[PDB]
Amino acid sequence: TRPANHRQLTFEEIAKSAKITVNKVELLVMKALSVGLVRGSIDEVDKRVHMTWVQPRVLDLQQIKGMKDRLELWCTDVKSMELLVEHQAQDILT
Amino acid sequence: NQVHGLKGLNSKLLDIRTYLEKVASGKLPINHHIIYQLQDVFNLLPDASLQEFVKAFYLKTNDQ
Amino acid sequence: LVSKSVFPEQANNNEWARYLYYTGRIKAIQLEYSEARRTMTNALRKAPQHTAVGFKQTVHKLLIVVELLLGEIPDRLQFRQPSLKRSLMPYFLLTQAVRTGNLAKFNQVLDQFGEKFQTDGTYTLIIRLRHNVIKTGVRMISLSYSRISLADIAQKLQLDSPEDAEFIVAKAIRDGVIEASINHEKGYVQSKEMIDIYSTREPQLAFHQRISFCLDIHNMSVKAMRFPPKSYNKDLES
Amino acid sequence: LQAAAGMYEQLKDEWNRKSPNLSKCGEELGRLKLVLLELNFLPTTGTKLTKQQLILARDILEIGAQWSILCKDIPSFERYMAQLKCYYFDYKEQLPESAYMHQLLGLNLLFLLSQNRVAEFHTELERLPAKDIQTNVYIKHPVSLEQYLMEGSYNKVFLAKGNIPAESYTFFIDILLDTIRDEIAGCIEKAYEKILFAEATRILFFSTPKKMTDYAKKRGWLLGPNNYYSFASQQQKPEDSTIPSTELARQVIEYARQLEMIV
Repeated sequence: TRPANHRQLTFEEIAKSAKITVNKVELLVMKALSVGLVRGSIDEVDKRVHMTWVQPRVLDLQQIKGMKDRLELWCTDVKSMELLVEHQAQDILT
Repeated sequence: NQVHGLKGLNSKLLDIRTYLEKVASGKLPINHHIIYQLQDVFNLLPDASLQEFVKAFYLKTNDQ
Repeated sequence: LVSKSVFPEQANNNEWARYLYYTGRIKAIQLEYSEARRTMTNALRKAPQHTAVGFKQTVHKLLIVVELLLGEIPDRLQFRQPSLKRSLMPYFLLTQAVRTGNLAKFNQVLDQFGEKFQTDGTYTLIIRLRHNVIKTGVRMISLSYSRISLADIAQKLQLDSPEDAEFIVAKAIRDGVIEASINHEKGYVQSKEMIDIYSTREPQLAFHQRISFCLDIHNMSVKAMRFPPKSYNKDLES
Repeated sequence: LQAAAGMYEQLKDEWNRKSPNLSKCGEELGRLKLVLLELNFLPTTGTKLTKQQLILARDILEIGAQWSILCKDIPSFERYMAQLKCYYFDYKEQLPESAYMHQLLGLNLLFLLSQNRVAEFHTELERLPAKDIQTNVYIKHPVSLEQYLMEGSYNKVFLAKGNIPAESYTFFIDILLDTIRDEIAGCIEKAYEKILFAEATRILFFSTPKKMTDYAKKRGWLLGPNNYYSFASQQQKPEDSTIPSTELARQVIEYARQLEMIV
């Protein structure tokens, strides 16, 4: 949902939310990866769990909104970038 | 092919967004597969690194 | 006049060498040793063979001085090899004075040989070289071994004080020559240096400029090459 | 009064080193102009014949120059000073005369330096030599300073003690001094973290901790009564750590496009 630009999450966020101790969250996060809700690696010393991938989920209220936002960012970049690619290398461009 | 590629991506990319709108309002039936696949595209993202070229091409040419 | 001009490449090889020598000479006085060295090194190389020889020796006198001004200590063989070795002998001595960092040899040489230097035209640059004698020594030592006490640099060069050294570092740092900083937390000079540039994007840039620079020349290489045989084929021959 | 050589030079002498005045030696300097138009219609061609006219030319502009320096106005001085120089160069120092030229000459050297017009400074250095024709007392101040300043012995300068001997030089010496103090002041920030107040007065060319507090504050260190060198210093030391990645790569696409086109 929330990050287009990043995909890493801190533990501390879970911890406060749950109101469950820090020691448990590291262990809970490990179960999360094993089920396959998320795939990635956990780096303890940076205090992040980095998601390489997120499981598909059936239509949710938060979800549909994020997808649109990311498609918009994507359209805009592709048009800007198209001008750069076309602008340079004139002699092969035909 | 690379110049065209960017243009191709744009033509395809618009459709994906209108489809998402239709489901939201202007009611259209959801094909579940499509929604499942969409979310996958955004998650793989990393940032860029290196790649560069040497002074060597010039040396040969100067020899001639 | 130098600033305004870039200098195009259609004009013969002898004339280019004259353009570079003159340019190099003037700029260095200001303390623009950096641009001037490039021109002078190109100048020597641009000149002709045996006919050139009289201009070449004057250019060879100026050349050691401009490369010395940068913070480099030129090669000793170079002075030796042209067979103007004798005339080159004070220029080599100036290079040695810069190596040790001692004022006393540098100052006495400048005066004795001053009659010979004035003749070449080099003398104006030679006064600016006094700064370099101490400057080259401190950059050499700091580069090699990063953290050294302020007291240690003072003895080596024969400077007045640990302050006297700190002030050399202060003028330099902004320009970037010595490239170190003074930490008066205990009194040492600490070098900026670190290493592991290949886990950072920064090398792609280094290479990128080198290729861009090469590139404009490559289009030029193909183009120029064909022109002279074609002129000769167009010319009528027996 | 009315002045022009061969019949006047009253005002040069009356201006300073007799009594202070410029209320006759620069207030009446508007009618001197009218003879100047004649005089200046002749060093189009710079020859030895022109000499006679040339010394009269210089004379108003030496008194002109002198009123400007005392008055503490740098721009007026600059217009007056500039004329005298071209009027020396007519076989390169044809006129190196008068001791009411002497002061101007030294002043001109330090003046160029305060602006940090490095090119002009060298141009004058070479043009001028009358530093032993009119002999090293006040003219000595820029000369000492060039040797020291090039060597990088800031301690040796003889510009933070060239305030005390002055003809009316003290003003020029002060603006040039302020330039010297700044150059060092910014650098030191990068140099090291929170260092003593006393250490930060010593090699900051300051006279007291009070002068240092106000001067440091504008620069961006010692905003409070505690050093703040530390912000600046830390940024410089690691050069090999910085990856915003895409931002730093600086458009790989452009370089590639330049490269591909030829083949």
